[PDB]
Amino acid sequence: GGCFVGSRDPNETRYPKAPMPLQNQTSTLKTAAQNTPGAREAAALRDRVTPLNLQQVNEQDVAGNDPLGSPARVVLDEGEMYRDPVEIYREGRALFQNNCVGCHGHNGCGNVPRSTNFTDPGWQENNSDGGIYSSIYNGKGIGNGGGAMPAYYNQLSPQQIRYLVAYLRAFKGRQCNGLPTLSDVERMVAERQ
Amino acid sequence: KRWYQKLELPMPPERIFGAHMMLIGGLACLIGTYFFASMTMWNDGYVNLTLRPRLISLGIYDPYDTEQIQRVWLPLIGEFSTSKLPFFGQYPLTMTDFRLFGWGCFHIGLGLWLVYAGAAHYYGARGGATIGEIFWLLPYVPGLKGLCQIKWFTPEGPWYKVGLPWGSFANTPWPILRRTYADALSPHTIYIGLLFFIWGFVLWFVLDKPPVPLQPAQVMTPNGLMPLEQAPFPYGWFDPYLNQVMHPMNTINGETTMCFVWGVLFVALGAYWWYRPPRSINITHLEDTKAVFHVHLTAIGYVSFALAIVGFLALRNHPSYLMLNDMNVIIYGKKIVNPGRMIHNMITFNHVQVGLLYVAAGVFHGGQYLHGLNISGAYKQARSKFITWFQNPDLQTKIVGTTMFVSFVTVVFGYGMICWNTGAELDLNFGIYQFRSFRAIQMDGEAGNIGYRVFRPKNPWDPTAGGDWVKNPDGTAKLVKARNLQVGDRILNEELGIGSSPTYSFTTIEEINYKPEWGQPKLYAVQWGSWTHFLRKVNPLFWVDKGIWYLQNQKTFEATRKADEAYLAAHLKAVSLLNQIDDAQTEEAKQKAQAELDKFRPELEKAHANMLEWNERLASTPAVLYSNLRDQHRDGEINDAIFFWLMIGGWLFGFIPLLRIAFHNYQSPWYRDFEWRKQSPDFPCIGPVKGGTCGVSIQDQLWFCILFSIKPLSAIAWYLDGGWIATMMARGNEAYYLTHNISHTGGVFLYMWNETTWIWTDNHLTAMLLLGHLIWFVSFALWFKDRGSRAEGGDIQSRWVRLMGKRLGIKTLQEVRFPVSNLATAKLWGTVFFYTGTFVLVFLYFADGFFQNR
Amino acid sequence: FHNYQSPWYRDFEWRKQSPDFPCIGPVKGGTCGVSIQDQLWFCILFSIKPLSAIAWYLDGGWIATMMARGNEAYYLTHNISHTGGVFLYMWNETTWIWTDNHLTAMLLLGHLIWFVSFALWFKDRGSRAEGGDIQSRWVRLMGKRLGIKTLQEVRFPVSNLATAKLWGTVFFYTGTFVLVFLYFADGFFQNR
Amino acid sequence: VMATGCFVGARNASEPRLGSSSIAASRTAPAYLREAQVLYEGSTDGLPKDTPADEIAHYKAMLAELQTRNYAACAGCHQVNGGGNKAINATNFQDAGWQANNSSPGMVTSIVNGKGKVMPAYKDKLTLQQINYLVEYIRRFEKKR
Ligand code: 2GO
Ligand code: 2GO
Ligand code: CLA
Ligand code: CLA
Ligand SMILES: CC(C)CCCCCCCCCCCC(=O)OC[C@H](OC[C@H](C[N+](C)(C)C)C(=O)O)OC(=O)CCCCCCCCCCCC(C)C
Ligand SMILES: CNCCOP(=O)(O)O[C@H](COC(=O)CCCCCCCCCCCC(C)C)OC(=O)CCCCCCCCCCCC(C)C
Ligand SMILES: CNCCOP(=O)(O)O[C@H](COC(=O)CCCCCCCCCCCC(C)C)OC(=O)CCCCCCCCCCCC(C)C
Ligand code: HEC
Ligand code: HEC
Ligand code: SF4
Ligand SMILES: [Ca+2]
Ligand SMILES: [Ca+2]
Repeated sequence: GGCFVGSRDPNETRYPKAPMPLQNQTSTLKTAAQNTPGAREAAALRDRVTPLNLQQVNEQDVAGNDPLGSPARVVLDEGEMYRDPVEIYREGRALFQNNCVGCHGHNGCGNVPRSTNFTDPGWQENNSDGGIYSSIYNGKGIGNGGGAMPAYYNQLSPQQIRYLVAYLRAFKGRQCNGLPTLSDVERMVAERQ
Repeated sequence: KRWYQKLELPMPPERIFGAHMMLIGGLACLIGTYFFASMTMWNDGYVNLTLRPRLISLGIYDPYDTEQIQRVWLPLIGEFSTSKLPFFGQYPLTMTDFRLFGWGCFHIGLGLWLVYAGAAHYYGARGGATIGEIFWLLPYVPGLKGLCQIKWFTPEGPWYKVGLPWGSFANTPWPILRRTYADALSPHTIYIGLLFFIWGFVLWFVLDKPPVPLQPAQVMTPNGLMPLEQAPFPYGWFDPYLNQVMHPMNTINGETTMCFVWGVLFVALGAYWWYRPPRSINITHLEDTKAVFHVHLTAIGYVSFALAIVGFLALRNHPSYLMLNDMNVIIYGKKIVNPGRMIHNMITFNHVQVGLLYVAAGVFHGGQYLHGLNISGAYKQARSKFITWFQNPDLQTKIVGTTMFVSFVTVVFGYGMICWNTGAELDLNFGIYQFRSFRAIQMDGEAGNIGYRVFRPKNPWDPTAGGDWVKNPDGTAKLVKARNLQVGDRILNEELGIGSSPTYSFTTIEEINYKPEWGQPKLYAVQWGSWTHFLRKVNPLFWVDKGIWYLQNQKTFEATRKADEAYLAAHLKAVSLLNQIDDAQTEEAKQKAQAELDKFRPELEKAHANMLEWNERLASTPAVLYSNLRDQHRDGEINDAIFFWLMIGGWLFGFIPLLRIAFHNYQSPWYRDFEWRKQSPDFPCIGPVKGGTCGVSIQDQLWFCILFSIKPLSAIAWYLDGGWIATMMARGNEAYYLTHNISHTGGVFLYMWNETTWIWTDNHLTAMLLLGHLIWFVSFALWFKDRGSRAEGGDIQSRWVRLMGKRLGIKTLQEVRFPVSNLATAKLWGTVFFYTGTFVLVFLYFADGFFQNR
Repeated sequence: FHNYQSPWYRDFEWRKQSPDFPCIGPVKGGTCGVSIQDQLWFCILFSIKPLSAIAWYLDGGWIATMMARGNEAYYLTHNISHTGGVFLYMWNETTWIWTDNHLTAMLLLGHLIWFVSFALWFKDRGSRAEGGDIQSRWVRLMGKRLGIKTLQEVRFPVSNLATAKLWGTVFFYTGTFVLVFLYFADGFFQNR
Repeated sequence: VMATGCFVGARNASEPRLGSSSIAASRTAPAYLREAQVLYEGSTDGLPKDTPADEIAHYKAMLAELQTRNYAACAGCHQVNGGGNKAINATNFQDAGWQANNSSPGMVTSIVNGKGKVMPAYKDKLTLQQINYLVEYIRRFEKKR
């Protein structure tokens, strides 16, 4: 094992994103490409494909340490949350594929016993967006660190949980072959988020 | 048995020389291919990822390079028929692809040339060698026999076929040549000095990174020409992740100036040895290559260990790896979380592995030279102090026994503290003791106005105690506001919403208005329960780290302390005023109290803003030893203390068999008492006498060191990767870890499960998981006291199969005998299987990504 | 059949002299594990494998592959309910096991009993006897130096090969099967 | 010998009503669901006209005490029959997709902690044994499809 990996997909650019800010998003201290031959196509292409909030986040920025990150105080502004499907797709698929696939499957239909199944309409209709935030932040079930659905209040930021909330509504009524695509997110957002 | 014993030392100089030169050429060819696999048309994989931060720091890999090239050295460069630059003219190539291509081709050309020349020294040694013995599976091709019977590298030949015209180094009369390995120690280090100069000149003039203090005022960037101190990382010295100008010796221009510093030092130490070469009587036996092999191989192992430590600290927060986090790293279709730290962790753990393997092996090869001295009767005659200092058996038993004791005490302390705090985090009732968890409740701000029912004892200090629920004057259970909790109060677990501690009912307030030394800038009521938070201080490295750090940051530390003290006084007075309100009883007295908290609200606001901002500043000061994912101070943790005790105790556990190799290769105190003597270095036992005697030889002691060392090596892997090592069951999302601003991925066992959620997302990583687990447990078939059973049963199988062959007519089946591994070759392959099974699985822990909060 | 002579013994003229001897080797490459007592222990281990097939199957694992996910397209289209798939079952059930603190304590103790069986089952008893001997000498030196009479004749006991194989099988068995109790104790998650 | 029995402790249950074991009641489905329906509805009115005089007045005393701690009944957010209110986003317990995608253990903590914005926390209002009873009553609201 080594070297004979494939060719990289031309659509995944390596053209670099701006660095993650040193300052905390929750800071009270002071708050929260060129014309070179192909540099503009590469920047425009990075703007759709390369995720910006995938990395674990500063420790003072996690939702349990954020003053506005508790389920009671978070802002779920529907206009900001369902504003941009590129963005929901860019971010939520990277976060979901990393963190949530293990237990909920590669299709998002449930792996671990009793685990959620996000394609189910009955489950979709009976959950708020704020409800979905609560269960990510708290976990579900009794146990240390959440229950069988683990808690995320150390781990994820409020902004990271919100991309997750919007992405999860693209699962509605899909078949059990992998994850929601860019056009699933877009049909979800057109039918009012 | 002897198949891995073909080439054994001592060898003659020309044969060692020639094989090293040939291996060097071979490595240069492999690196050349790694340069080809770095080109931008390929996927990210582990091979090209482990070299990219270095090629960025060198200027050869340019992340902001987008243009495609069509003419650069000579008129034929877009794409063309039969590649134009074969197999590469299919894809768009950039300038970094061409830089990569060229350095690849350069490493393959040098490598092939070095392979040829090495062969000239190796085979011209023996007076030449024929083509069919060099290549050896070349006479099997037919109609090419004549071809393979020419002689190359002959002492006589015309210029393109010579080896060594004089036959040996010793016979050639060039009077510069040194004649003993001690005399050669001087030219070998002048030579290494020369290598350092080569590298410095290549960095200065080919790669264009001159040495400090001669760095340019200006450097070209993708956004134009900028001044060195504002140009971001690969171009200039501005670090764009940490927002600082880099120290000059933290750039590659620093590394080019050290090229000259180290090269001057090696040239001068080598010229000193030219004139006064080493001559001690304590050194003279080291001319035999069996003896030096020990010295050199164990030293090299120590060098690797030190590469790991030095490289890990120096590069943990350097912009070459953090730059990886900005590219869009995708491995087997995924997208990696913090690739920077993942590749950094891989390289340092690689080196730690190599460190162990070579210290252990070097000592084994040492024990082989000593055993041969004992066999041949010469041990007793040896003259060097480095042998005779250890010849006394009474001193050997005191050395081994006191390091066993020191190991015992440090490992009992560490493992016992792990067990204690996992008991505490799990709330386990033992009948004789109830373990209790850490829980916190915020006492200040808005949280401090949530009420609870409190069972409050009358007088803790006297037995025949009693308590009562806190009531109102009419007799109803009154709700106590978290701001008003006291030490000794009990709040029901169910009302705090806690399951998971079913054997007791209450949480107890043990400290009130607690502010973490290092953590969240909040005030808590706390249950400490059994949770030993003081154990972080039972670490010498806590105190050194925090002392240096305090001395460097002492003014903002002092202003932070004073801002905390002012906020506590202001919160305390707010709680008085809020309480007067709540206990008014007269709509007038209520209204007037409310008036005075209203006019004190501003300036509680101000004391809280002041405290928050000073705490934010203090937590942005630069790290000394213990750091953040940024490069900021963190206080030492229980994790860091346990790691500290575990390194002492666990490396002694691993290295005690090396001491036994060193002292008892021939006789140990058990042996000497029976009058026994170990006849070879690798026998498996001598049978069932005296209870059983398996595992006394030095080859077996070698295998034990390696298995035992698996344990400090896994503690290192878990620590590098973000696991909590101080308990077994710790979860990241819990109150202790969030109040103290700690990020971790696990808890010994809990890490295994939690990281595997990430492993499961990758199909290639899970196939590796399945296989590496198959390899390990098969090692048990080879290590158990079971080989007689296996041979007896393989005889039954042989017999059956030959029966079938007679009955069936199958001549090739009619004499079949299954081979069953004998005892030594079983212990060897069982150890090989046990080791490769475990460390293919540990690779997976690094390769799922790095998930500690930043 | 082979309590006294197997065909490998009978080619050599050997004759097993008792039912529980550890070996007679290093001859002929080595002979550890031919007695009847040892064949009993190898039965107990080998049988762990069909028994764990039975446990996974009772408790709802999928045994026909190693990584079946609960609701993969195949299982959903063919109305099959399972809890995991060989390895995946292991991690799937343990997330349920982690939510109980009594069962996680049992999990920790179970793991420790087992790997200690390896100390007792590896070809290593001579190493352990010769190190124990260094340990005894040392402790007696400390007794004599510090004037502590209870410690100037310490001799650490080190199991011989037969008793090491007995207690190694005991520790291996009990480790595994406390841990299996947990796969049942966690719940039956098959939803039918 | 070992488990001489097994020392697991006494079971936690709800309030005692004289002459009728509360511990026993907490494992007998028809008793526990009668108390769950009272909590759920906030009244004793929908209880079987066969209910005894002592039972009907013990429930009232339970409610009266809970009314002084500002307890809000489940019905009428969720209705007397389930499947709440789309307006308020109040969960529909009659729905099979909602029922399949919840475990009973998991459901517990969502009542204890509350759930996002509106569904209130009940950890300071009710005992964990009274939440267990309610999880059991909500199970019986399920309809097919
Ligand atoms: C957790 C999810 C998954 C499941 C399905 C799983 C199951 C199982 C089973 C089973 C039937 O359920 C088995 C039998 C099993 C077996 C193995 N696994 Zn396994 N396994 C999984 C996953 C993994 C992974 C990723 C890994 C193993 C690794 C390994 C290895 C273990 C190799 C070994 O013997 O390792 C000893 C080292 C250990 C246990 C790590 C200790 C870490 C700790 C931080 C050390 C520090 C503290 C200690 C208390 C010691 C202090 C004193 C001292 C320093 C002297 C083998 C193949 C392996 C490993 O730990 O290797 C060191 C590894 O990396 N495994 N494993
Ligand atoms: C997230 C999972 C979690 C972690 C913390 C964990 C880790 C690890 C490690 C590690 C360092 O990572 C180790 C080293 C380890 C060790 C063990 N664990 Zn372990 N382990 C976990 C959990 C558990 C649990 C609950 C259990 C074990 C069980 C066991 C046992 C297993 C002992 C053993 O030898 O078991 C042999 C049987 C096996 C491996 C089961 C095979 C099942 C399969 C369905 C049978 C049929 C299919 C095959 C292809 C059959 C062959 C055909 C024929 C001959 C029948 C030991 C102590 C144990 C067990 O498997 O016993 C059969 C057990 O019950 N473990 N285990
Ligand atoms: C992978 C697991 C594995 C396998 C397949 C075996 C196989 C066997 N063992 Mg070994 N053994 C194992 C692990 C295993 N063992 C472990 C963990 C220990 C320590 C407790 C032992 C200790 C041991 C003892 C003391 C003895 C054996 C014996 C046997 C043989 C039994 C006679 C027979 O009944 O044929 C039936 C054969 C089978 C049921 C096996 C079919 C084969 C397999 C599953 C295919 C193997 C796949 C392989 C891993 C993949 C690599 C191949 C690669 C090219 C793809 C059998 C060949 C006895 C023997 O007779 O020795 C010769 C014996 O006395 N075993
Ligand atoms: C828990 C695992 C464990 C522990 C604690 C030990 C302990 C030891 N082994 Mg054994 N061993 C083990 C597992 C273990 N081994 C395994 C899995 C194997 C298979 C490879 C072996 C194979 C083996 C060989 C071949 C040899 C030893 C030897 C040693 C001793 C080394 C001398 C010394 O370093 O003093 C230092 C002492 C320590 C470092 C350990 C302190 C006590 C520990 C930490 C905790 C006690 C834990 C125990 C589980 C507690 C239960 C207590 C009860 C009240 C609950 C030491 C007594 C050597 C020896 O000299 O023989 C006597 C030896 O030759 N080990
Ligand atoms: C490393 C790999 C890349 C493969 C290597 C090349 C070969 C690949 C393909 C498999 C080759 C199998 C050959 C097996 C064979 O014929 O073995 C015979 C052999 O020796 C006996 C004689 C030589 N006397 C003994 C006379 C000197 C001979 O044949 O040459 O053996 C052994 O003794 C080793 C055991 C080989 C395994 C064969 C067992 C086959 C299983 C059959 C069981 C059931 C019966 C009824 C069919
Ligand atoms: C998730 N991130 C965790 C690390 O965060 P961060 O960045 O805050 O902090 C440094 C620790 O990281 C290391 O730096 C580990 C590198 C491992 C490779 C290096 C691991 C090798 C360790 C020791 C090697 C021993 C060998 C040579 C015998 O945290 C340190 O203080 C470690 C200092 C190590 C010194 C301990 C001294 C003990 C003495 C040992 C005696 C042994 C003998 C007598 C036989
Ligand atoms: C002449 N010499 C050789 C021939 O005779 P030979 O080998 O049979 O002598 C043995 C050997 O030595 C051991 O075998 C080592 C034990 C010490 C390791 C010490 C390490 C043990 C710790 C292991 C724990 C790990 C588990 C929990 C995972 O004969 C035995 O020990 C037979 C085993 C019987 C032991 C019975 C244990 C019951 C005691 C429980 C109550 C005691 C206290 C609670 C008061
Ligand atoms: C350890 C396994 C595991 C991981 C990791 C995990 N989950 Fe789950 N999840 C579950 C289980 C089990 C349930 C069912 C809980 C219940 O009802 O018992 C669940 C349920 C949920 C629910 C429904 C909650 C509700 O109340 O209805 C949401 C939303 C959820 N998960 C989202 C996520 C997201 C997002 C991630 C990654 C951040 C994630 N999960 C990670 C196991 C897990
Ligand atoms: C004021 C309204 C209100 C009252 C009173 C109320 N609920 Fe809810 N409940 C809601 C709303 C709104 C939601 C939707 C939650 C969300 O956002 O997802 C909900 C959600 C739920 C859910 C589904 C939770 C889940 O995880 O999926 C359960 C179960 C539930 N409530 C039970 C109760 C019980 C039992 C009570 C009374 C003891 C109760 N509720 C009282 C409004 C209420
Ligand atoms: S079982 Fe093997 S190692 Fe042990 S005494 Fe017998 S031949 Fe020697
Ligand atoms: Ca990791
Ligand atoms: Ca189960």
